[PDB]
Amino acid sequence: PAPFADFAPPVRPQSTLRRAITAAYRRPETECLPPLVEAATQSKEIRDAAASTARKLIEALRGKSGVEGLVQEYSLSSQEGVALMCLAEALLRIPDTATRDALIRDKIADGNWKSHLRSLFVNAATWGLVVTGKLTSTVNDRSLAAALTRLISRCGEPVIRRGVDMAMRMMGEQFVTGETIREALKRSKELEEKGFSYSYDMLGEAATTAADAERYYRDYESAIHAIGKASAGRGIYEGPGISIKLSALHPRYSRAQAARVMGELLPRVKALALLAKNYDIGLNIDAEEADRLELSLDLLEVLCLDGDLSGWNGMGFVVQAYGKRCPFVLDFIIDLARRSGRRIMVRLVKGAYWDAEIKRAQLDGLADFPVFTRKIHTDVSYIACAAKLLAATDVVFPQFATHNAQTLAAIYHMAGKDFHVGKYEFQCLHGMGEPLYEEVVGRGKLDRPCRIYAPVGTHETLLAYLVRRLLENGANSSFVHRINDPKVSIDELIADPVEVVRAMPVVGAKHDRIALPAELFGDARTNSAGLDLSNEETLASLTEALRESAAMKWTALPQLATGPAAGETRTVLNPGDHRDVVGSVTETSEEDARRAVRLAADAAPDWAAVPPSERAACLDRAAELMQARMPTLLGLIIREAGKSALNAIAEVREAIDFLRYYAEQTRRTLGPGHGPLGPIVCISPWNFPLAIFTGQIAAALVAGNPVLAKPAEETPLIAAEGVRILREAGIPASALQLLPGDGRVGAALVAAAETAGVMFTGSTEVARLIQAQLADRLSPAGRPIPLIAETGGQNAMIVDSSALAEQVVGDVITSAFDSAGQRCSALRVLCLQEDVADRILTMLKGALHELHIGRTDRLSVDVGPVITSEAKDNIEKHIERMRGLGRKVEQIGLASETGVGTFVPPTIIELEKLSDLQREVFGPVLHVIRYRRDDLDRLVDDVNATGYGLTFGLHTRLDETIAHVTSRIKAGNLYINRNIIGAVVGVQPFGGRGLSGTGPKAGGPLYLGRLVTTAPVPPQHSSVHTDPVLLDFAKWLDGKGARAEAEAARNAGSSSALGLDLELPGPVGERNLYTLHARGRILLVPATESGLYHQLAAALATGNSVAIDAASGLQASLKNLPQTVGLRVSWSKDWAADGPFAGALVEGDAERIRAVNKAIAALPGPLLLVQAASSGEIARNPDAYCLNWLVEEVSASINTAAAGGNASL
Ligand SMILES: Cc1cc2c(cc1C)N(C[C@H](O)[C@H](O)[C@H](O)COP(=O)(O)OP(=O)(O)OC[C@H]1O[C@@H](n3cnc4c(N)ncnc43)[C@H](O)[C@@H]1O)c1[nH]c(=O)[nH]c(=O)c1N2
Ligand SMILES: NC(=O)C1=CN([C@@H]2O[C@H](COP(=O)(O)OP(=O)(O)OC[C@H]3O[C@@H](n4cnc5c(N)ncnc54)[C@H](O)[C@@H]3O)[C@@H](O)[C@H]2O)C=CC1
Ligand code: PRO
Ligand code: PRO
Ligand SMILES: [Mg+2]
Repeated sequence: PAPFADFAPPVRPQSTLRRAITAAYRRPETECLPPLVEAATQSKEIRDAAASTARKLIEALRGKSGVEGLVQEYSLSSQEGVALMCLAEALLRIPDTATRDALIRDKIADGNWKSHLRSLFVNAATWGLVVTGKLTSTVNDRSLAAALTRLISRCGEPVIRRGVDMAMRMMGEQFVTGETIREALKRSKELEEKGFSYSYDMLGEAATTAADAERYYRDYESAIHAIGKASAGRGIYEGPGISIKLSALHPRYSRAQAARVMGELLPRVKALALLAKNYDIGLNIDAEEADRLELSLDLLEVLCLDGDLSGWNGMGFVVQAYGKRCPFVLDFIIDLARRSGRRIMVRLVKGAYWDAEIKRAQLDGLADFPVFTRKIHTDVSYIACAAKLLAATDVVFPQFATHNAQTLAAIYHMAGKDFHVGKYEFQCLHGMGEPLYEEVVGRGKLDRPCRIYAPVGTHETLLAYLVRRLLENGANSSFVHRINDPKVSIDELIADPVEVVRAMPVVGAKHDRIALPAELFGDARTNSAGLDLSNEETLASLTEALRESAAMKWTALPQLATGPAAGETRTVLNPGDHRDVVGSVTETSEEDARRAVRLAADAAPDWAAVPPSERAACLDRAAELMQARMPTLLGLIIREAGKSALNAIAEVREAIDFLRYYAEQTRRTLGPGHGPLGPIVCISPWNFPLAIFTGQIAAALVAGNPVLAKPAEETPLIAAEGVRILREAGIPASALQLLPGDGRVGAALVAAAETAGVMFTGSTEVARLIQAQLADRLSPAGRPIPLIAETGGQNAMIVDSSALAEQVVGDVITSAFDSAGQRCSALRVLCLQEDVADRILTMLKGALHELHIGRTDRLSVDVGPVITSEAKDNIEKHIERMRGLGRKVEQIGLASETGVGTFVPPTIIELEKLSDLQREVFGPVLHVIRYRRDDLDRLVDDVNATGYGLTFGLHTRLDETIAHVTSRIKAGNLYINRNIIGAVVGVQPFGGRGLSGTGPKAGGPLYLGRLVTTAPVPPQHSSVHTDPVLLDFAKWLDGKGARAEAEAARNAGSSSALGLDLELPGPVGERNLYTLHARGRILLVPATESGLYHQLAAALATGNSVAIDAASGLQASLKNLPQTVGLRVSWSKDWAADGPFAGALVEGDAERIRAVNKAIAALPGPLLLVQAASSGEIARNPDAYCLNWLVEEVSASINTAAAGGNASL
C-alpha cells in the first residue's frame, strides 16, 4: 500500500459552503467582528425600544434562595453549608425513606456520622458552587469533615432534616425536571398550560465503551416513546421534543474516527429520528466541542437528504454563537434546509465549553482560538446570527436559547410585529429561565413561546457534569450572575453590546488577559506551533506533504568533521510494514568513531569561543527550521519510528521547545567563567528519535561542547535530518558529528580518551555499562566524567473512589497505550480503590477494544507498531508468563494487515500485588492492582519499592489524599487528575530519581549547568529556607572550635536552594509546580577531617542524610553530635549493603577518586551522581561540591479544570 494514500480523506467532498466554514475555524478575532457588527445593527428606534423592553424584564426579574435561607436559619458557615449538602446527598443514596429517617434520628444526629457514612464529600466542588457561587477544583475534605461535625453537634437533627429536604428538592425538581422521563413529563403539564413547550435532555454524553453507547441509545429510544406518547399529535412546535448528544451514541466520536462515525453512529441517529418522525416530535442534535462541529455537519447532511425521513420537520441542530464559524455554519444549514426541503430547527446558543476551548487551543499550540475571547463578542455574534436566522424563517425554524434579557429584547424587536406559532421561538433551561420567560410567554406578556430544555436523570447522572451547567449561568460575566449582583445596575445590564463593540478603539481585539498559544511564555521564548487534525485544510495539506516525504531518498551517513565517511550500508524499514523501505543508513566503523572524538577534541576550543548568545542563536534558527519543516519531519517520524501523526506533531514540537528553551536558558546564565566540559557523547533512543536526540545535543552544544551524536540504530534517518538542520542553522561540522550505528559505536565513543561527558537516554542496563566504563577515567582536571542518564520507569497511577471514571479511563488508555506504551513515562501499573475497581475495570476493557492498531500512515490509527521484532518478542514473553500464572489478560484482536510489521496488541493484565511485576515492560501493557482505602500508604510504599521514580499519577478530588500521596511518593514528575505523558519543556521539566536516572531534568533550569565545568546560578534558583539540621551542625562545629568549617556550613545553608517552590508559566486550567527537595542518603567518602565537615555541610544544607565511609578512619571527628544531626548520620563499612544512595561526595587525590568511583559504580541499584574534590580544592573553592546536584527536582502538574470548569477564567 502506498504511504499516506489513505491518510485522512474527508467524509465527502467539501462544498463551497463547507469550505467557508473551515476557512473561519481560527480566524483572527479582529477579522470576525466587523461583519458581525454590521449584520447585528438595528435602527435607533429599535435599539431604544429594545432597551425599554429589557429594562422592563429586568425590573420584573429583580422585583420577584432555599440554600441561602437554610444557611441563614442555622447560622452556617460556607463550609458547613457545603458539608451539610454533601451529607444530604449521601443520605439520599439510601433508597428506603424509613431506613434513612431511622439513621438520621438514631445514628447521625446523635454523634459520629463518620461511623455510619466513598468520601461524603466527593461532589463538594459542585455543592460549593451551589452554596458560595465559587468553584474550587478539589475538595478540602478535612475542613468539610470538621464543619459537618461542628454543625451536627451544634444544631442536631433539625438541620439534617432541612438539608435532606433541600437536597431532595434541588436534585429531584430543580437540577432536573424529573428523575425519569415519565416523572419529567408529569411535571411539564403546568407550564405547557401556560404556553411553554419542552425539549428533554437525558443527560448522556461521552460514551467510553460500546456497551455505554448502547445504553445511551436505549435510553433515548425509551424517552422518545414516552415523549411521543405524551405529545399525542401536538406536533413539533406545540408539543415536546428530545435533545441528544452525539458523543453519547458512539465511544469514538471524533474526526480521526470519521469513517466509524458515519458507518456506526449515523444509523443509530437515523433510527432515533425515524421514531421521532413517527410520533412527529422534535429531535435536536446538541452542539459539543469545537473539534466536533464540522464532523456533526456530515451527519446532519446525510439525515436531511435521507428519503426515509421525509415529511418530518422535527430534525434540529444547535449552533454556538461563541464560535467563529457560526454564521458560515448557519449559511450551510439554511442552504441544506433549502436543498432538502426540511425546515431545520436551529437552536442558537452562545456555547457551553468556553474555558475548555481556551485550554485545548493553548495545549495544542494552535494559531488562535475557535471561539471568541471577549464575552461581548459572543453577544454580538449571537445577535448577528439571529438577524440571519430571522431572514430565513420560511426555510428554518429559529430557536433563540438564552437567559440574557438584553439579547432576548434585541431579538424580540428585531423579529418585528408579525408572529405566528412556528415562525420562531425562544428557549431556556429548566429551573433557571422560567422567571425571565414568565415575563415573555402569554398574551399578557410578549406573546412569544419558549421551549424549556429539561434535564432528566438520577442523582448520579445529573451530578456528573453539573459544574459545567452551573457555570453557563454562574460565571462573573454571566447574565444570571450579574442580575443577582446588587453592584450591577440595570443600565449596565441593558447596555447594547453591538454599539459597545463598534466604539472600541480596535474592533474585535482579543482579550487582554488570554494568551494566544504562541505567546504562552511571553518574552521568555516563542511557543512551538502544532497542527489541527480536525481542520480539513490542514488534513489536505498534510496529506500531500506526508506523501511527498515518503518519496524522498532519506539517508544517514557518518558525518565526521572532515566530511561524510564510508561504511556498511543497509536499509531502514518501517516498523509497521517491513516492505516499506524508509531510507538507507551507512553505519560508523569503530575506527571512525574514535577518530570523530579526536576531531571533536581538536575543534573544542573553536566552538567554545563562539559566544553563548551566538550559540543560542544557532539553536533558535534550528527551531525555526524545524517548525517550517514540521510536515516533512512528521512523515519521516511516522514511517521510521512507527508513530502516529498526532504523536509525531507533539514530538517535533518538543524538539523545537528544547532548542528554544535551552537557548533562552543560555542567554539567562552562561558567561566566560562557565567553561565547557569538552567533547560530549550523546546517545539517544528510538522512541523519541527527534525530540530527545535534539534535546541532548542542543544542550551540550549551547553549553559550548562539541558533540558526537550516536542515534539509536533503529532511527538514524530523523537523526541525520536533525543534524542537517542544526548544521544549516550554523552549528559547524566540527561541533556536531553524526555517528550512526549500534551499541558498539556508542561504546567506542564512550571509551574514547577525549570524551569529557556522556548524555544517555535508554535502558538501565546500558547506562550501568556506560557508568562502569566512565569510572575508569578522570577528566584532565582529575574529576569524574559527568554522566546524565534517563532510564525509564515503572510508573503508577492511583485512583480513589472520588475520581470520575470516564476521566480516569481516558487518561489511562492514553497514558498506557499511546505510542504503543513506548514512552518512558507510560502508565505501567494502575491502582484502583477496591470499591470502584470493578466498574472502572469494566469501562477500561470496553475502551481498550475501541482502539485501532495498524500502520501509522492513517489518521484513524490510535496505536502503532513496536519498534522491532525483538521488542515484540520480549513484550509477548512477559504477557504469556503472566497468562501462564493465571492472571487475567485482556487483549484487543489485531487485524491481519499487522502481520507485515511488528505489533503488540494493547493488553490489560490484572495482578494481585505490585511486586508481581518485576521489570519495566516497554510496550502497550497495563497492569492493574486493587487496594483498600486504609492501605493507601502501604500502596505508596509498594510503588516506591520498585526503585524507579519517573512519572506518577493520582486521580482524586480530595485534598487530604493529594497531600498524603504527593508527600510520600518519590517520583520526579507527578500528575494530578490528568494523564502522565507528554511532559512539556519548561512547564513540566522531565526526569526522575532512583533507577529512573541521575538528573538533572531535561527541559529544566539545572540541565545546562551539568554540561560546564563551573555551574551557573539558574534563573529563579534560590531558597529563603535553611535546613535546621545544617544549622545544628554549624553550631556543633562552632562548639568544637572548627570556626572556618562552621562559617562554610552556614554559607552552604544559605546557598542551598532546598525548599525552592515555584509555579511555572503554562496553559490555563493547569497549575505546573517545580520544587527542590532532598535527594535522600548521600554516600560520603572523605579523606580528612575538614573534608568530612565540608561534605557534611553540603549534604545537610540540601536536606539529605548521609552514610560516611567507615574506612576513612574519621569516626573520632564526629564525637558528641546533636541528636538532630546524629539522626541523619550513619557510618558504612559495606556500601552495597547500606544503600540505595542518592548521590556521593568524594575527597582524595586523583588515584583515590578513581578507586572510589569504581567502587561506587559497582554498587547495585541506581546510578549515583558523584562529585569529587581534592583536599586542596575543598580548601580553595567554597563550591568544590556544587549544591545543584545534592537536591532533587520534582515537577507536579495539576489539572485545575478537572472538576468541570476553570475558576480562574
Ligand atoms: C435551551 C438551551 C439549550 C442549550 C443551551 C442553553 C439553553 C438555554 N446551552 C448553553 C448555552 O450555550 C449557554 O452557555 C448558556 O445558555 C448561557 O448563555 P446565555 O445566552 O444564557 O447568557 P449570557 O448572555 O450570560 O452568556 C454567557 C455565555 O457567554 C459566553 N462567554 C462567557 N465568557 C466569554 C468570553 N470571555 N469570551 C467569549 N464568550 C464568552 C459563553 O458562551 C457563556 O456561556 C448549550 N450550549 C452548547 O454549547 N451546546 C448546546 O447544545 C446547548 N444547549
Ligand atoms: N528511557 C527510554 O526512553 C528508553 C528506555 N529503553 C529501555 O531499554 C530497553 C531496550 O531497548 P534498547 O533499544 O535495547 O535500549 P538500549 O538502551 O540498548 O539503546 C539505547 C541507546 O544506547 C545505545 N547503546 C546500546 N548498548 C550500548 C553500549 N554498550 N554502550 C553505549 N551505547 C550503547 C544504543 O545504540 C542506543 O543508542 C527497552 O525495552 C526499554 O525498557 C529503551 C529505549 C528508550
Ligand atoms: O435542491 C433543489 O434543487 C430542490 C429545490 C427545492 C428542494 N430541492
Ligand atoms: O513525557 C513524555 O511523555 C516524553 C517522554 C520523554 C520526555 N517527554
Ligand atoms: Mg540495545
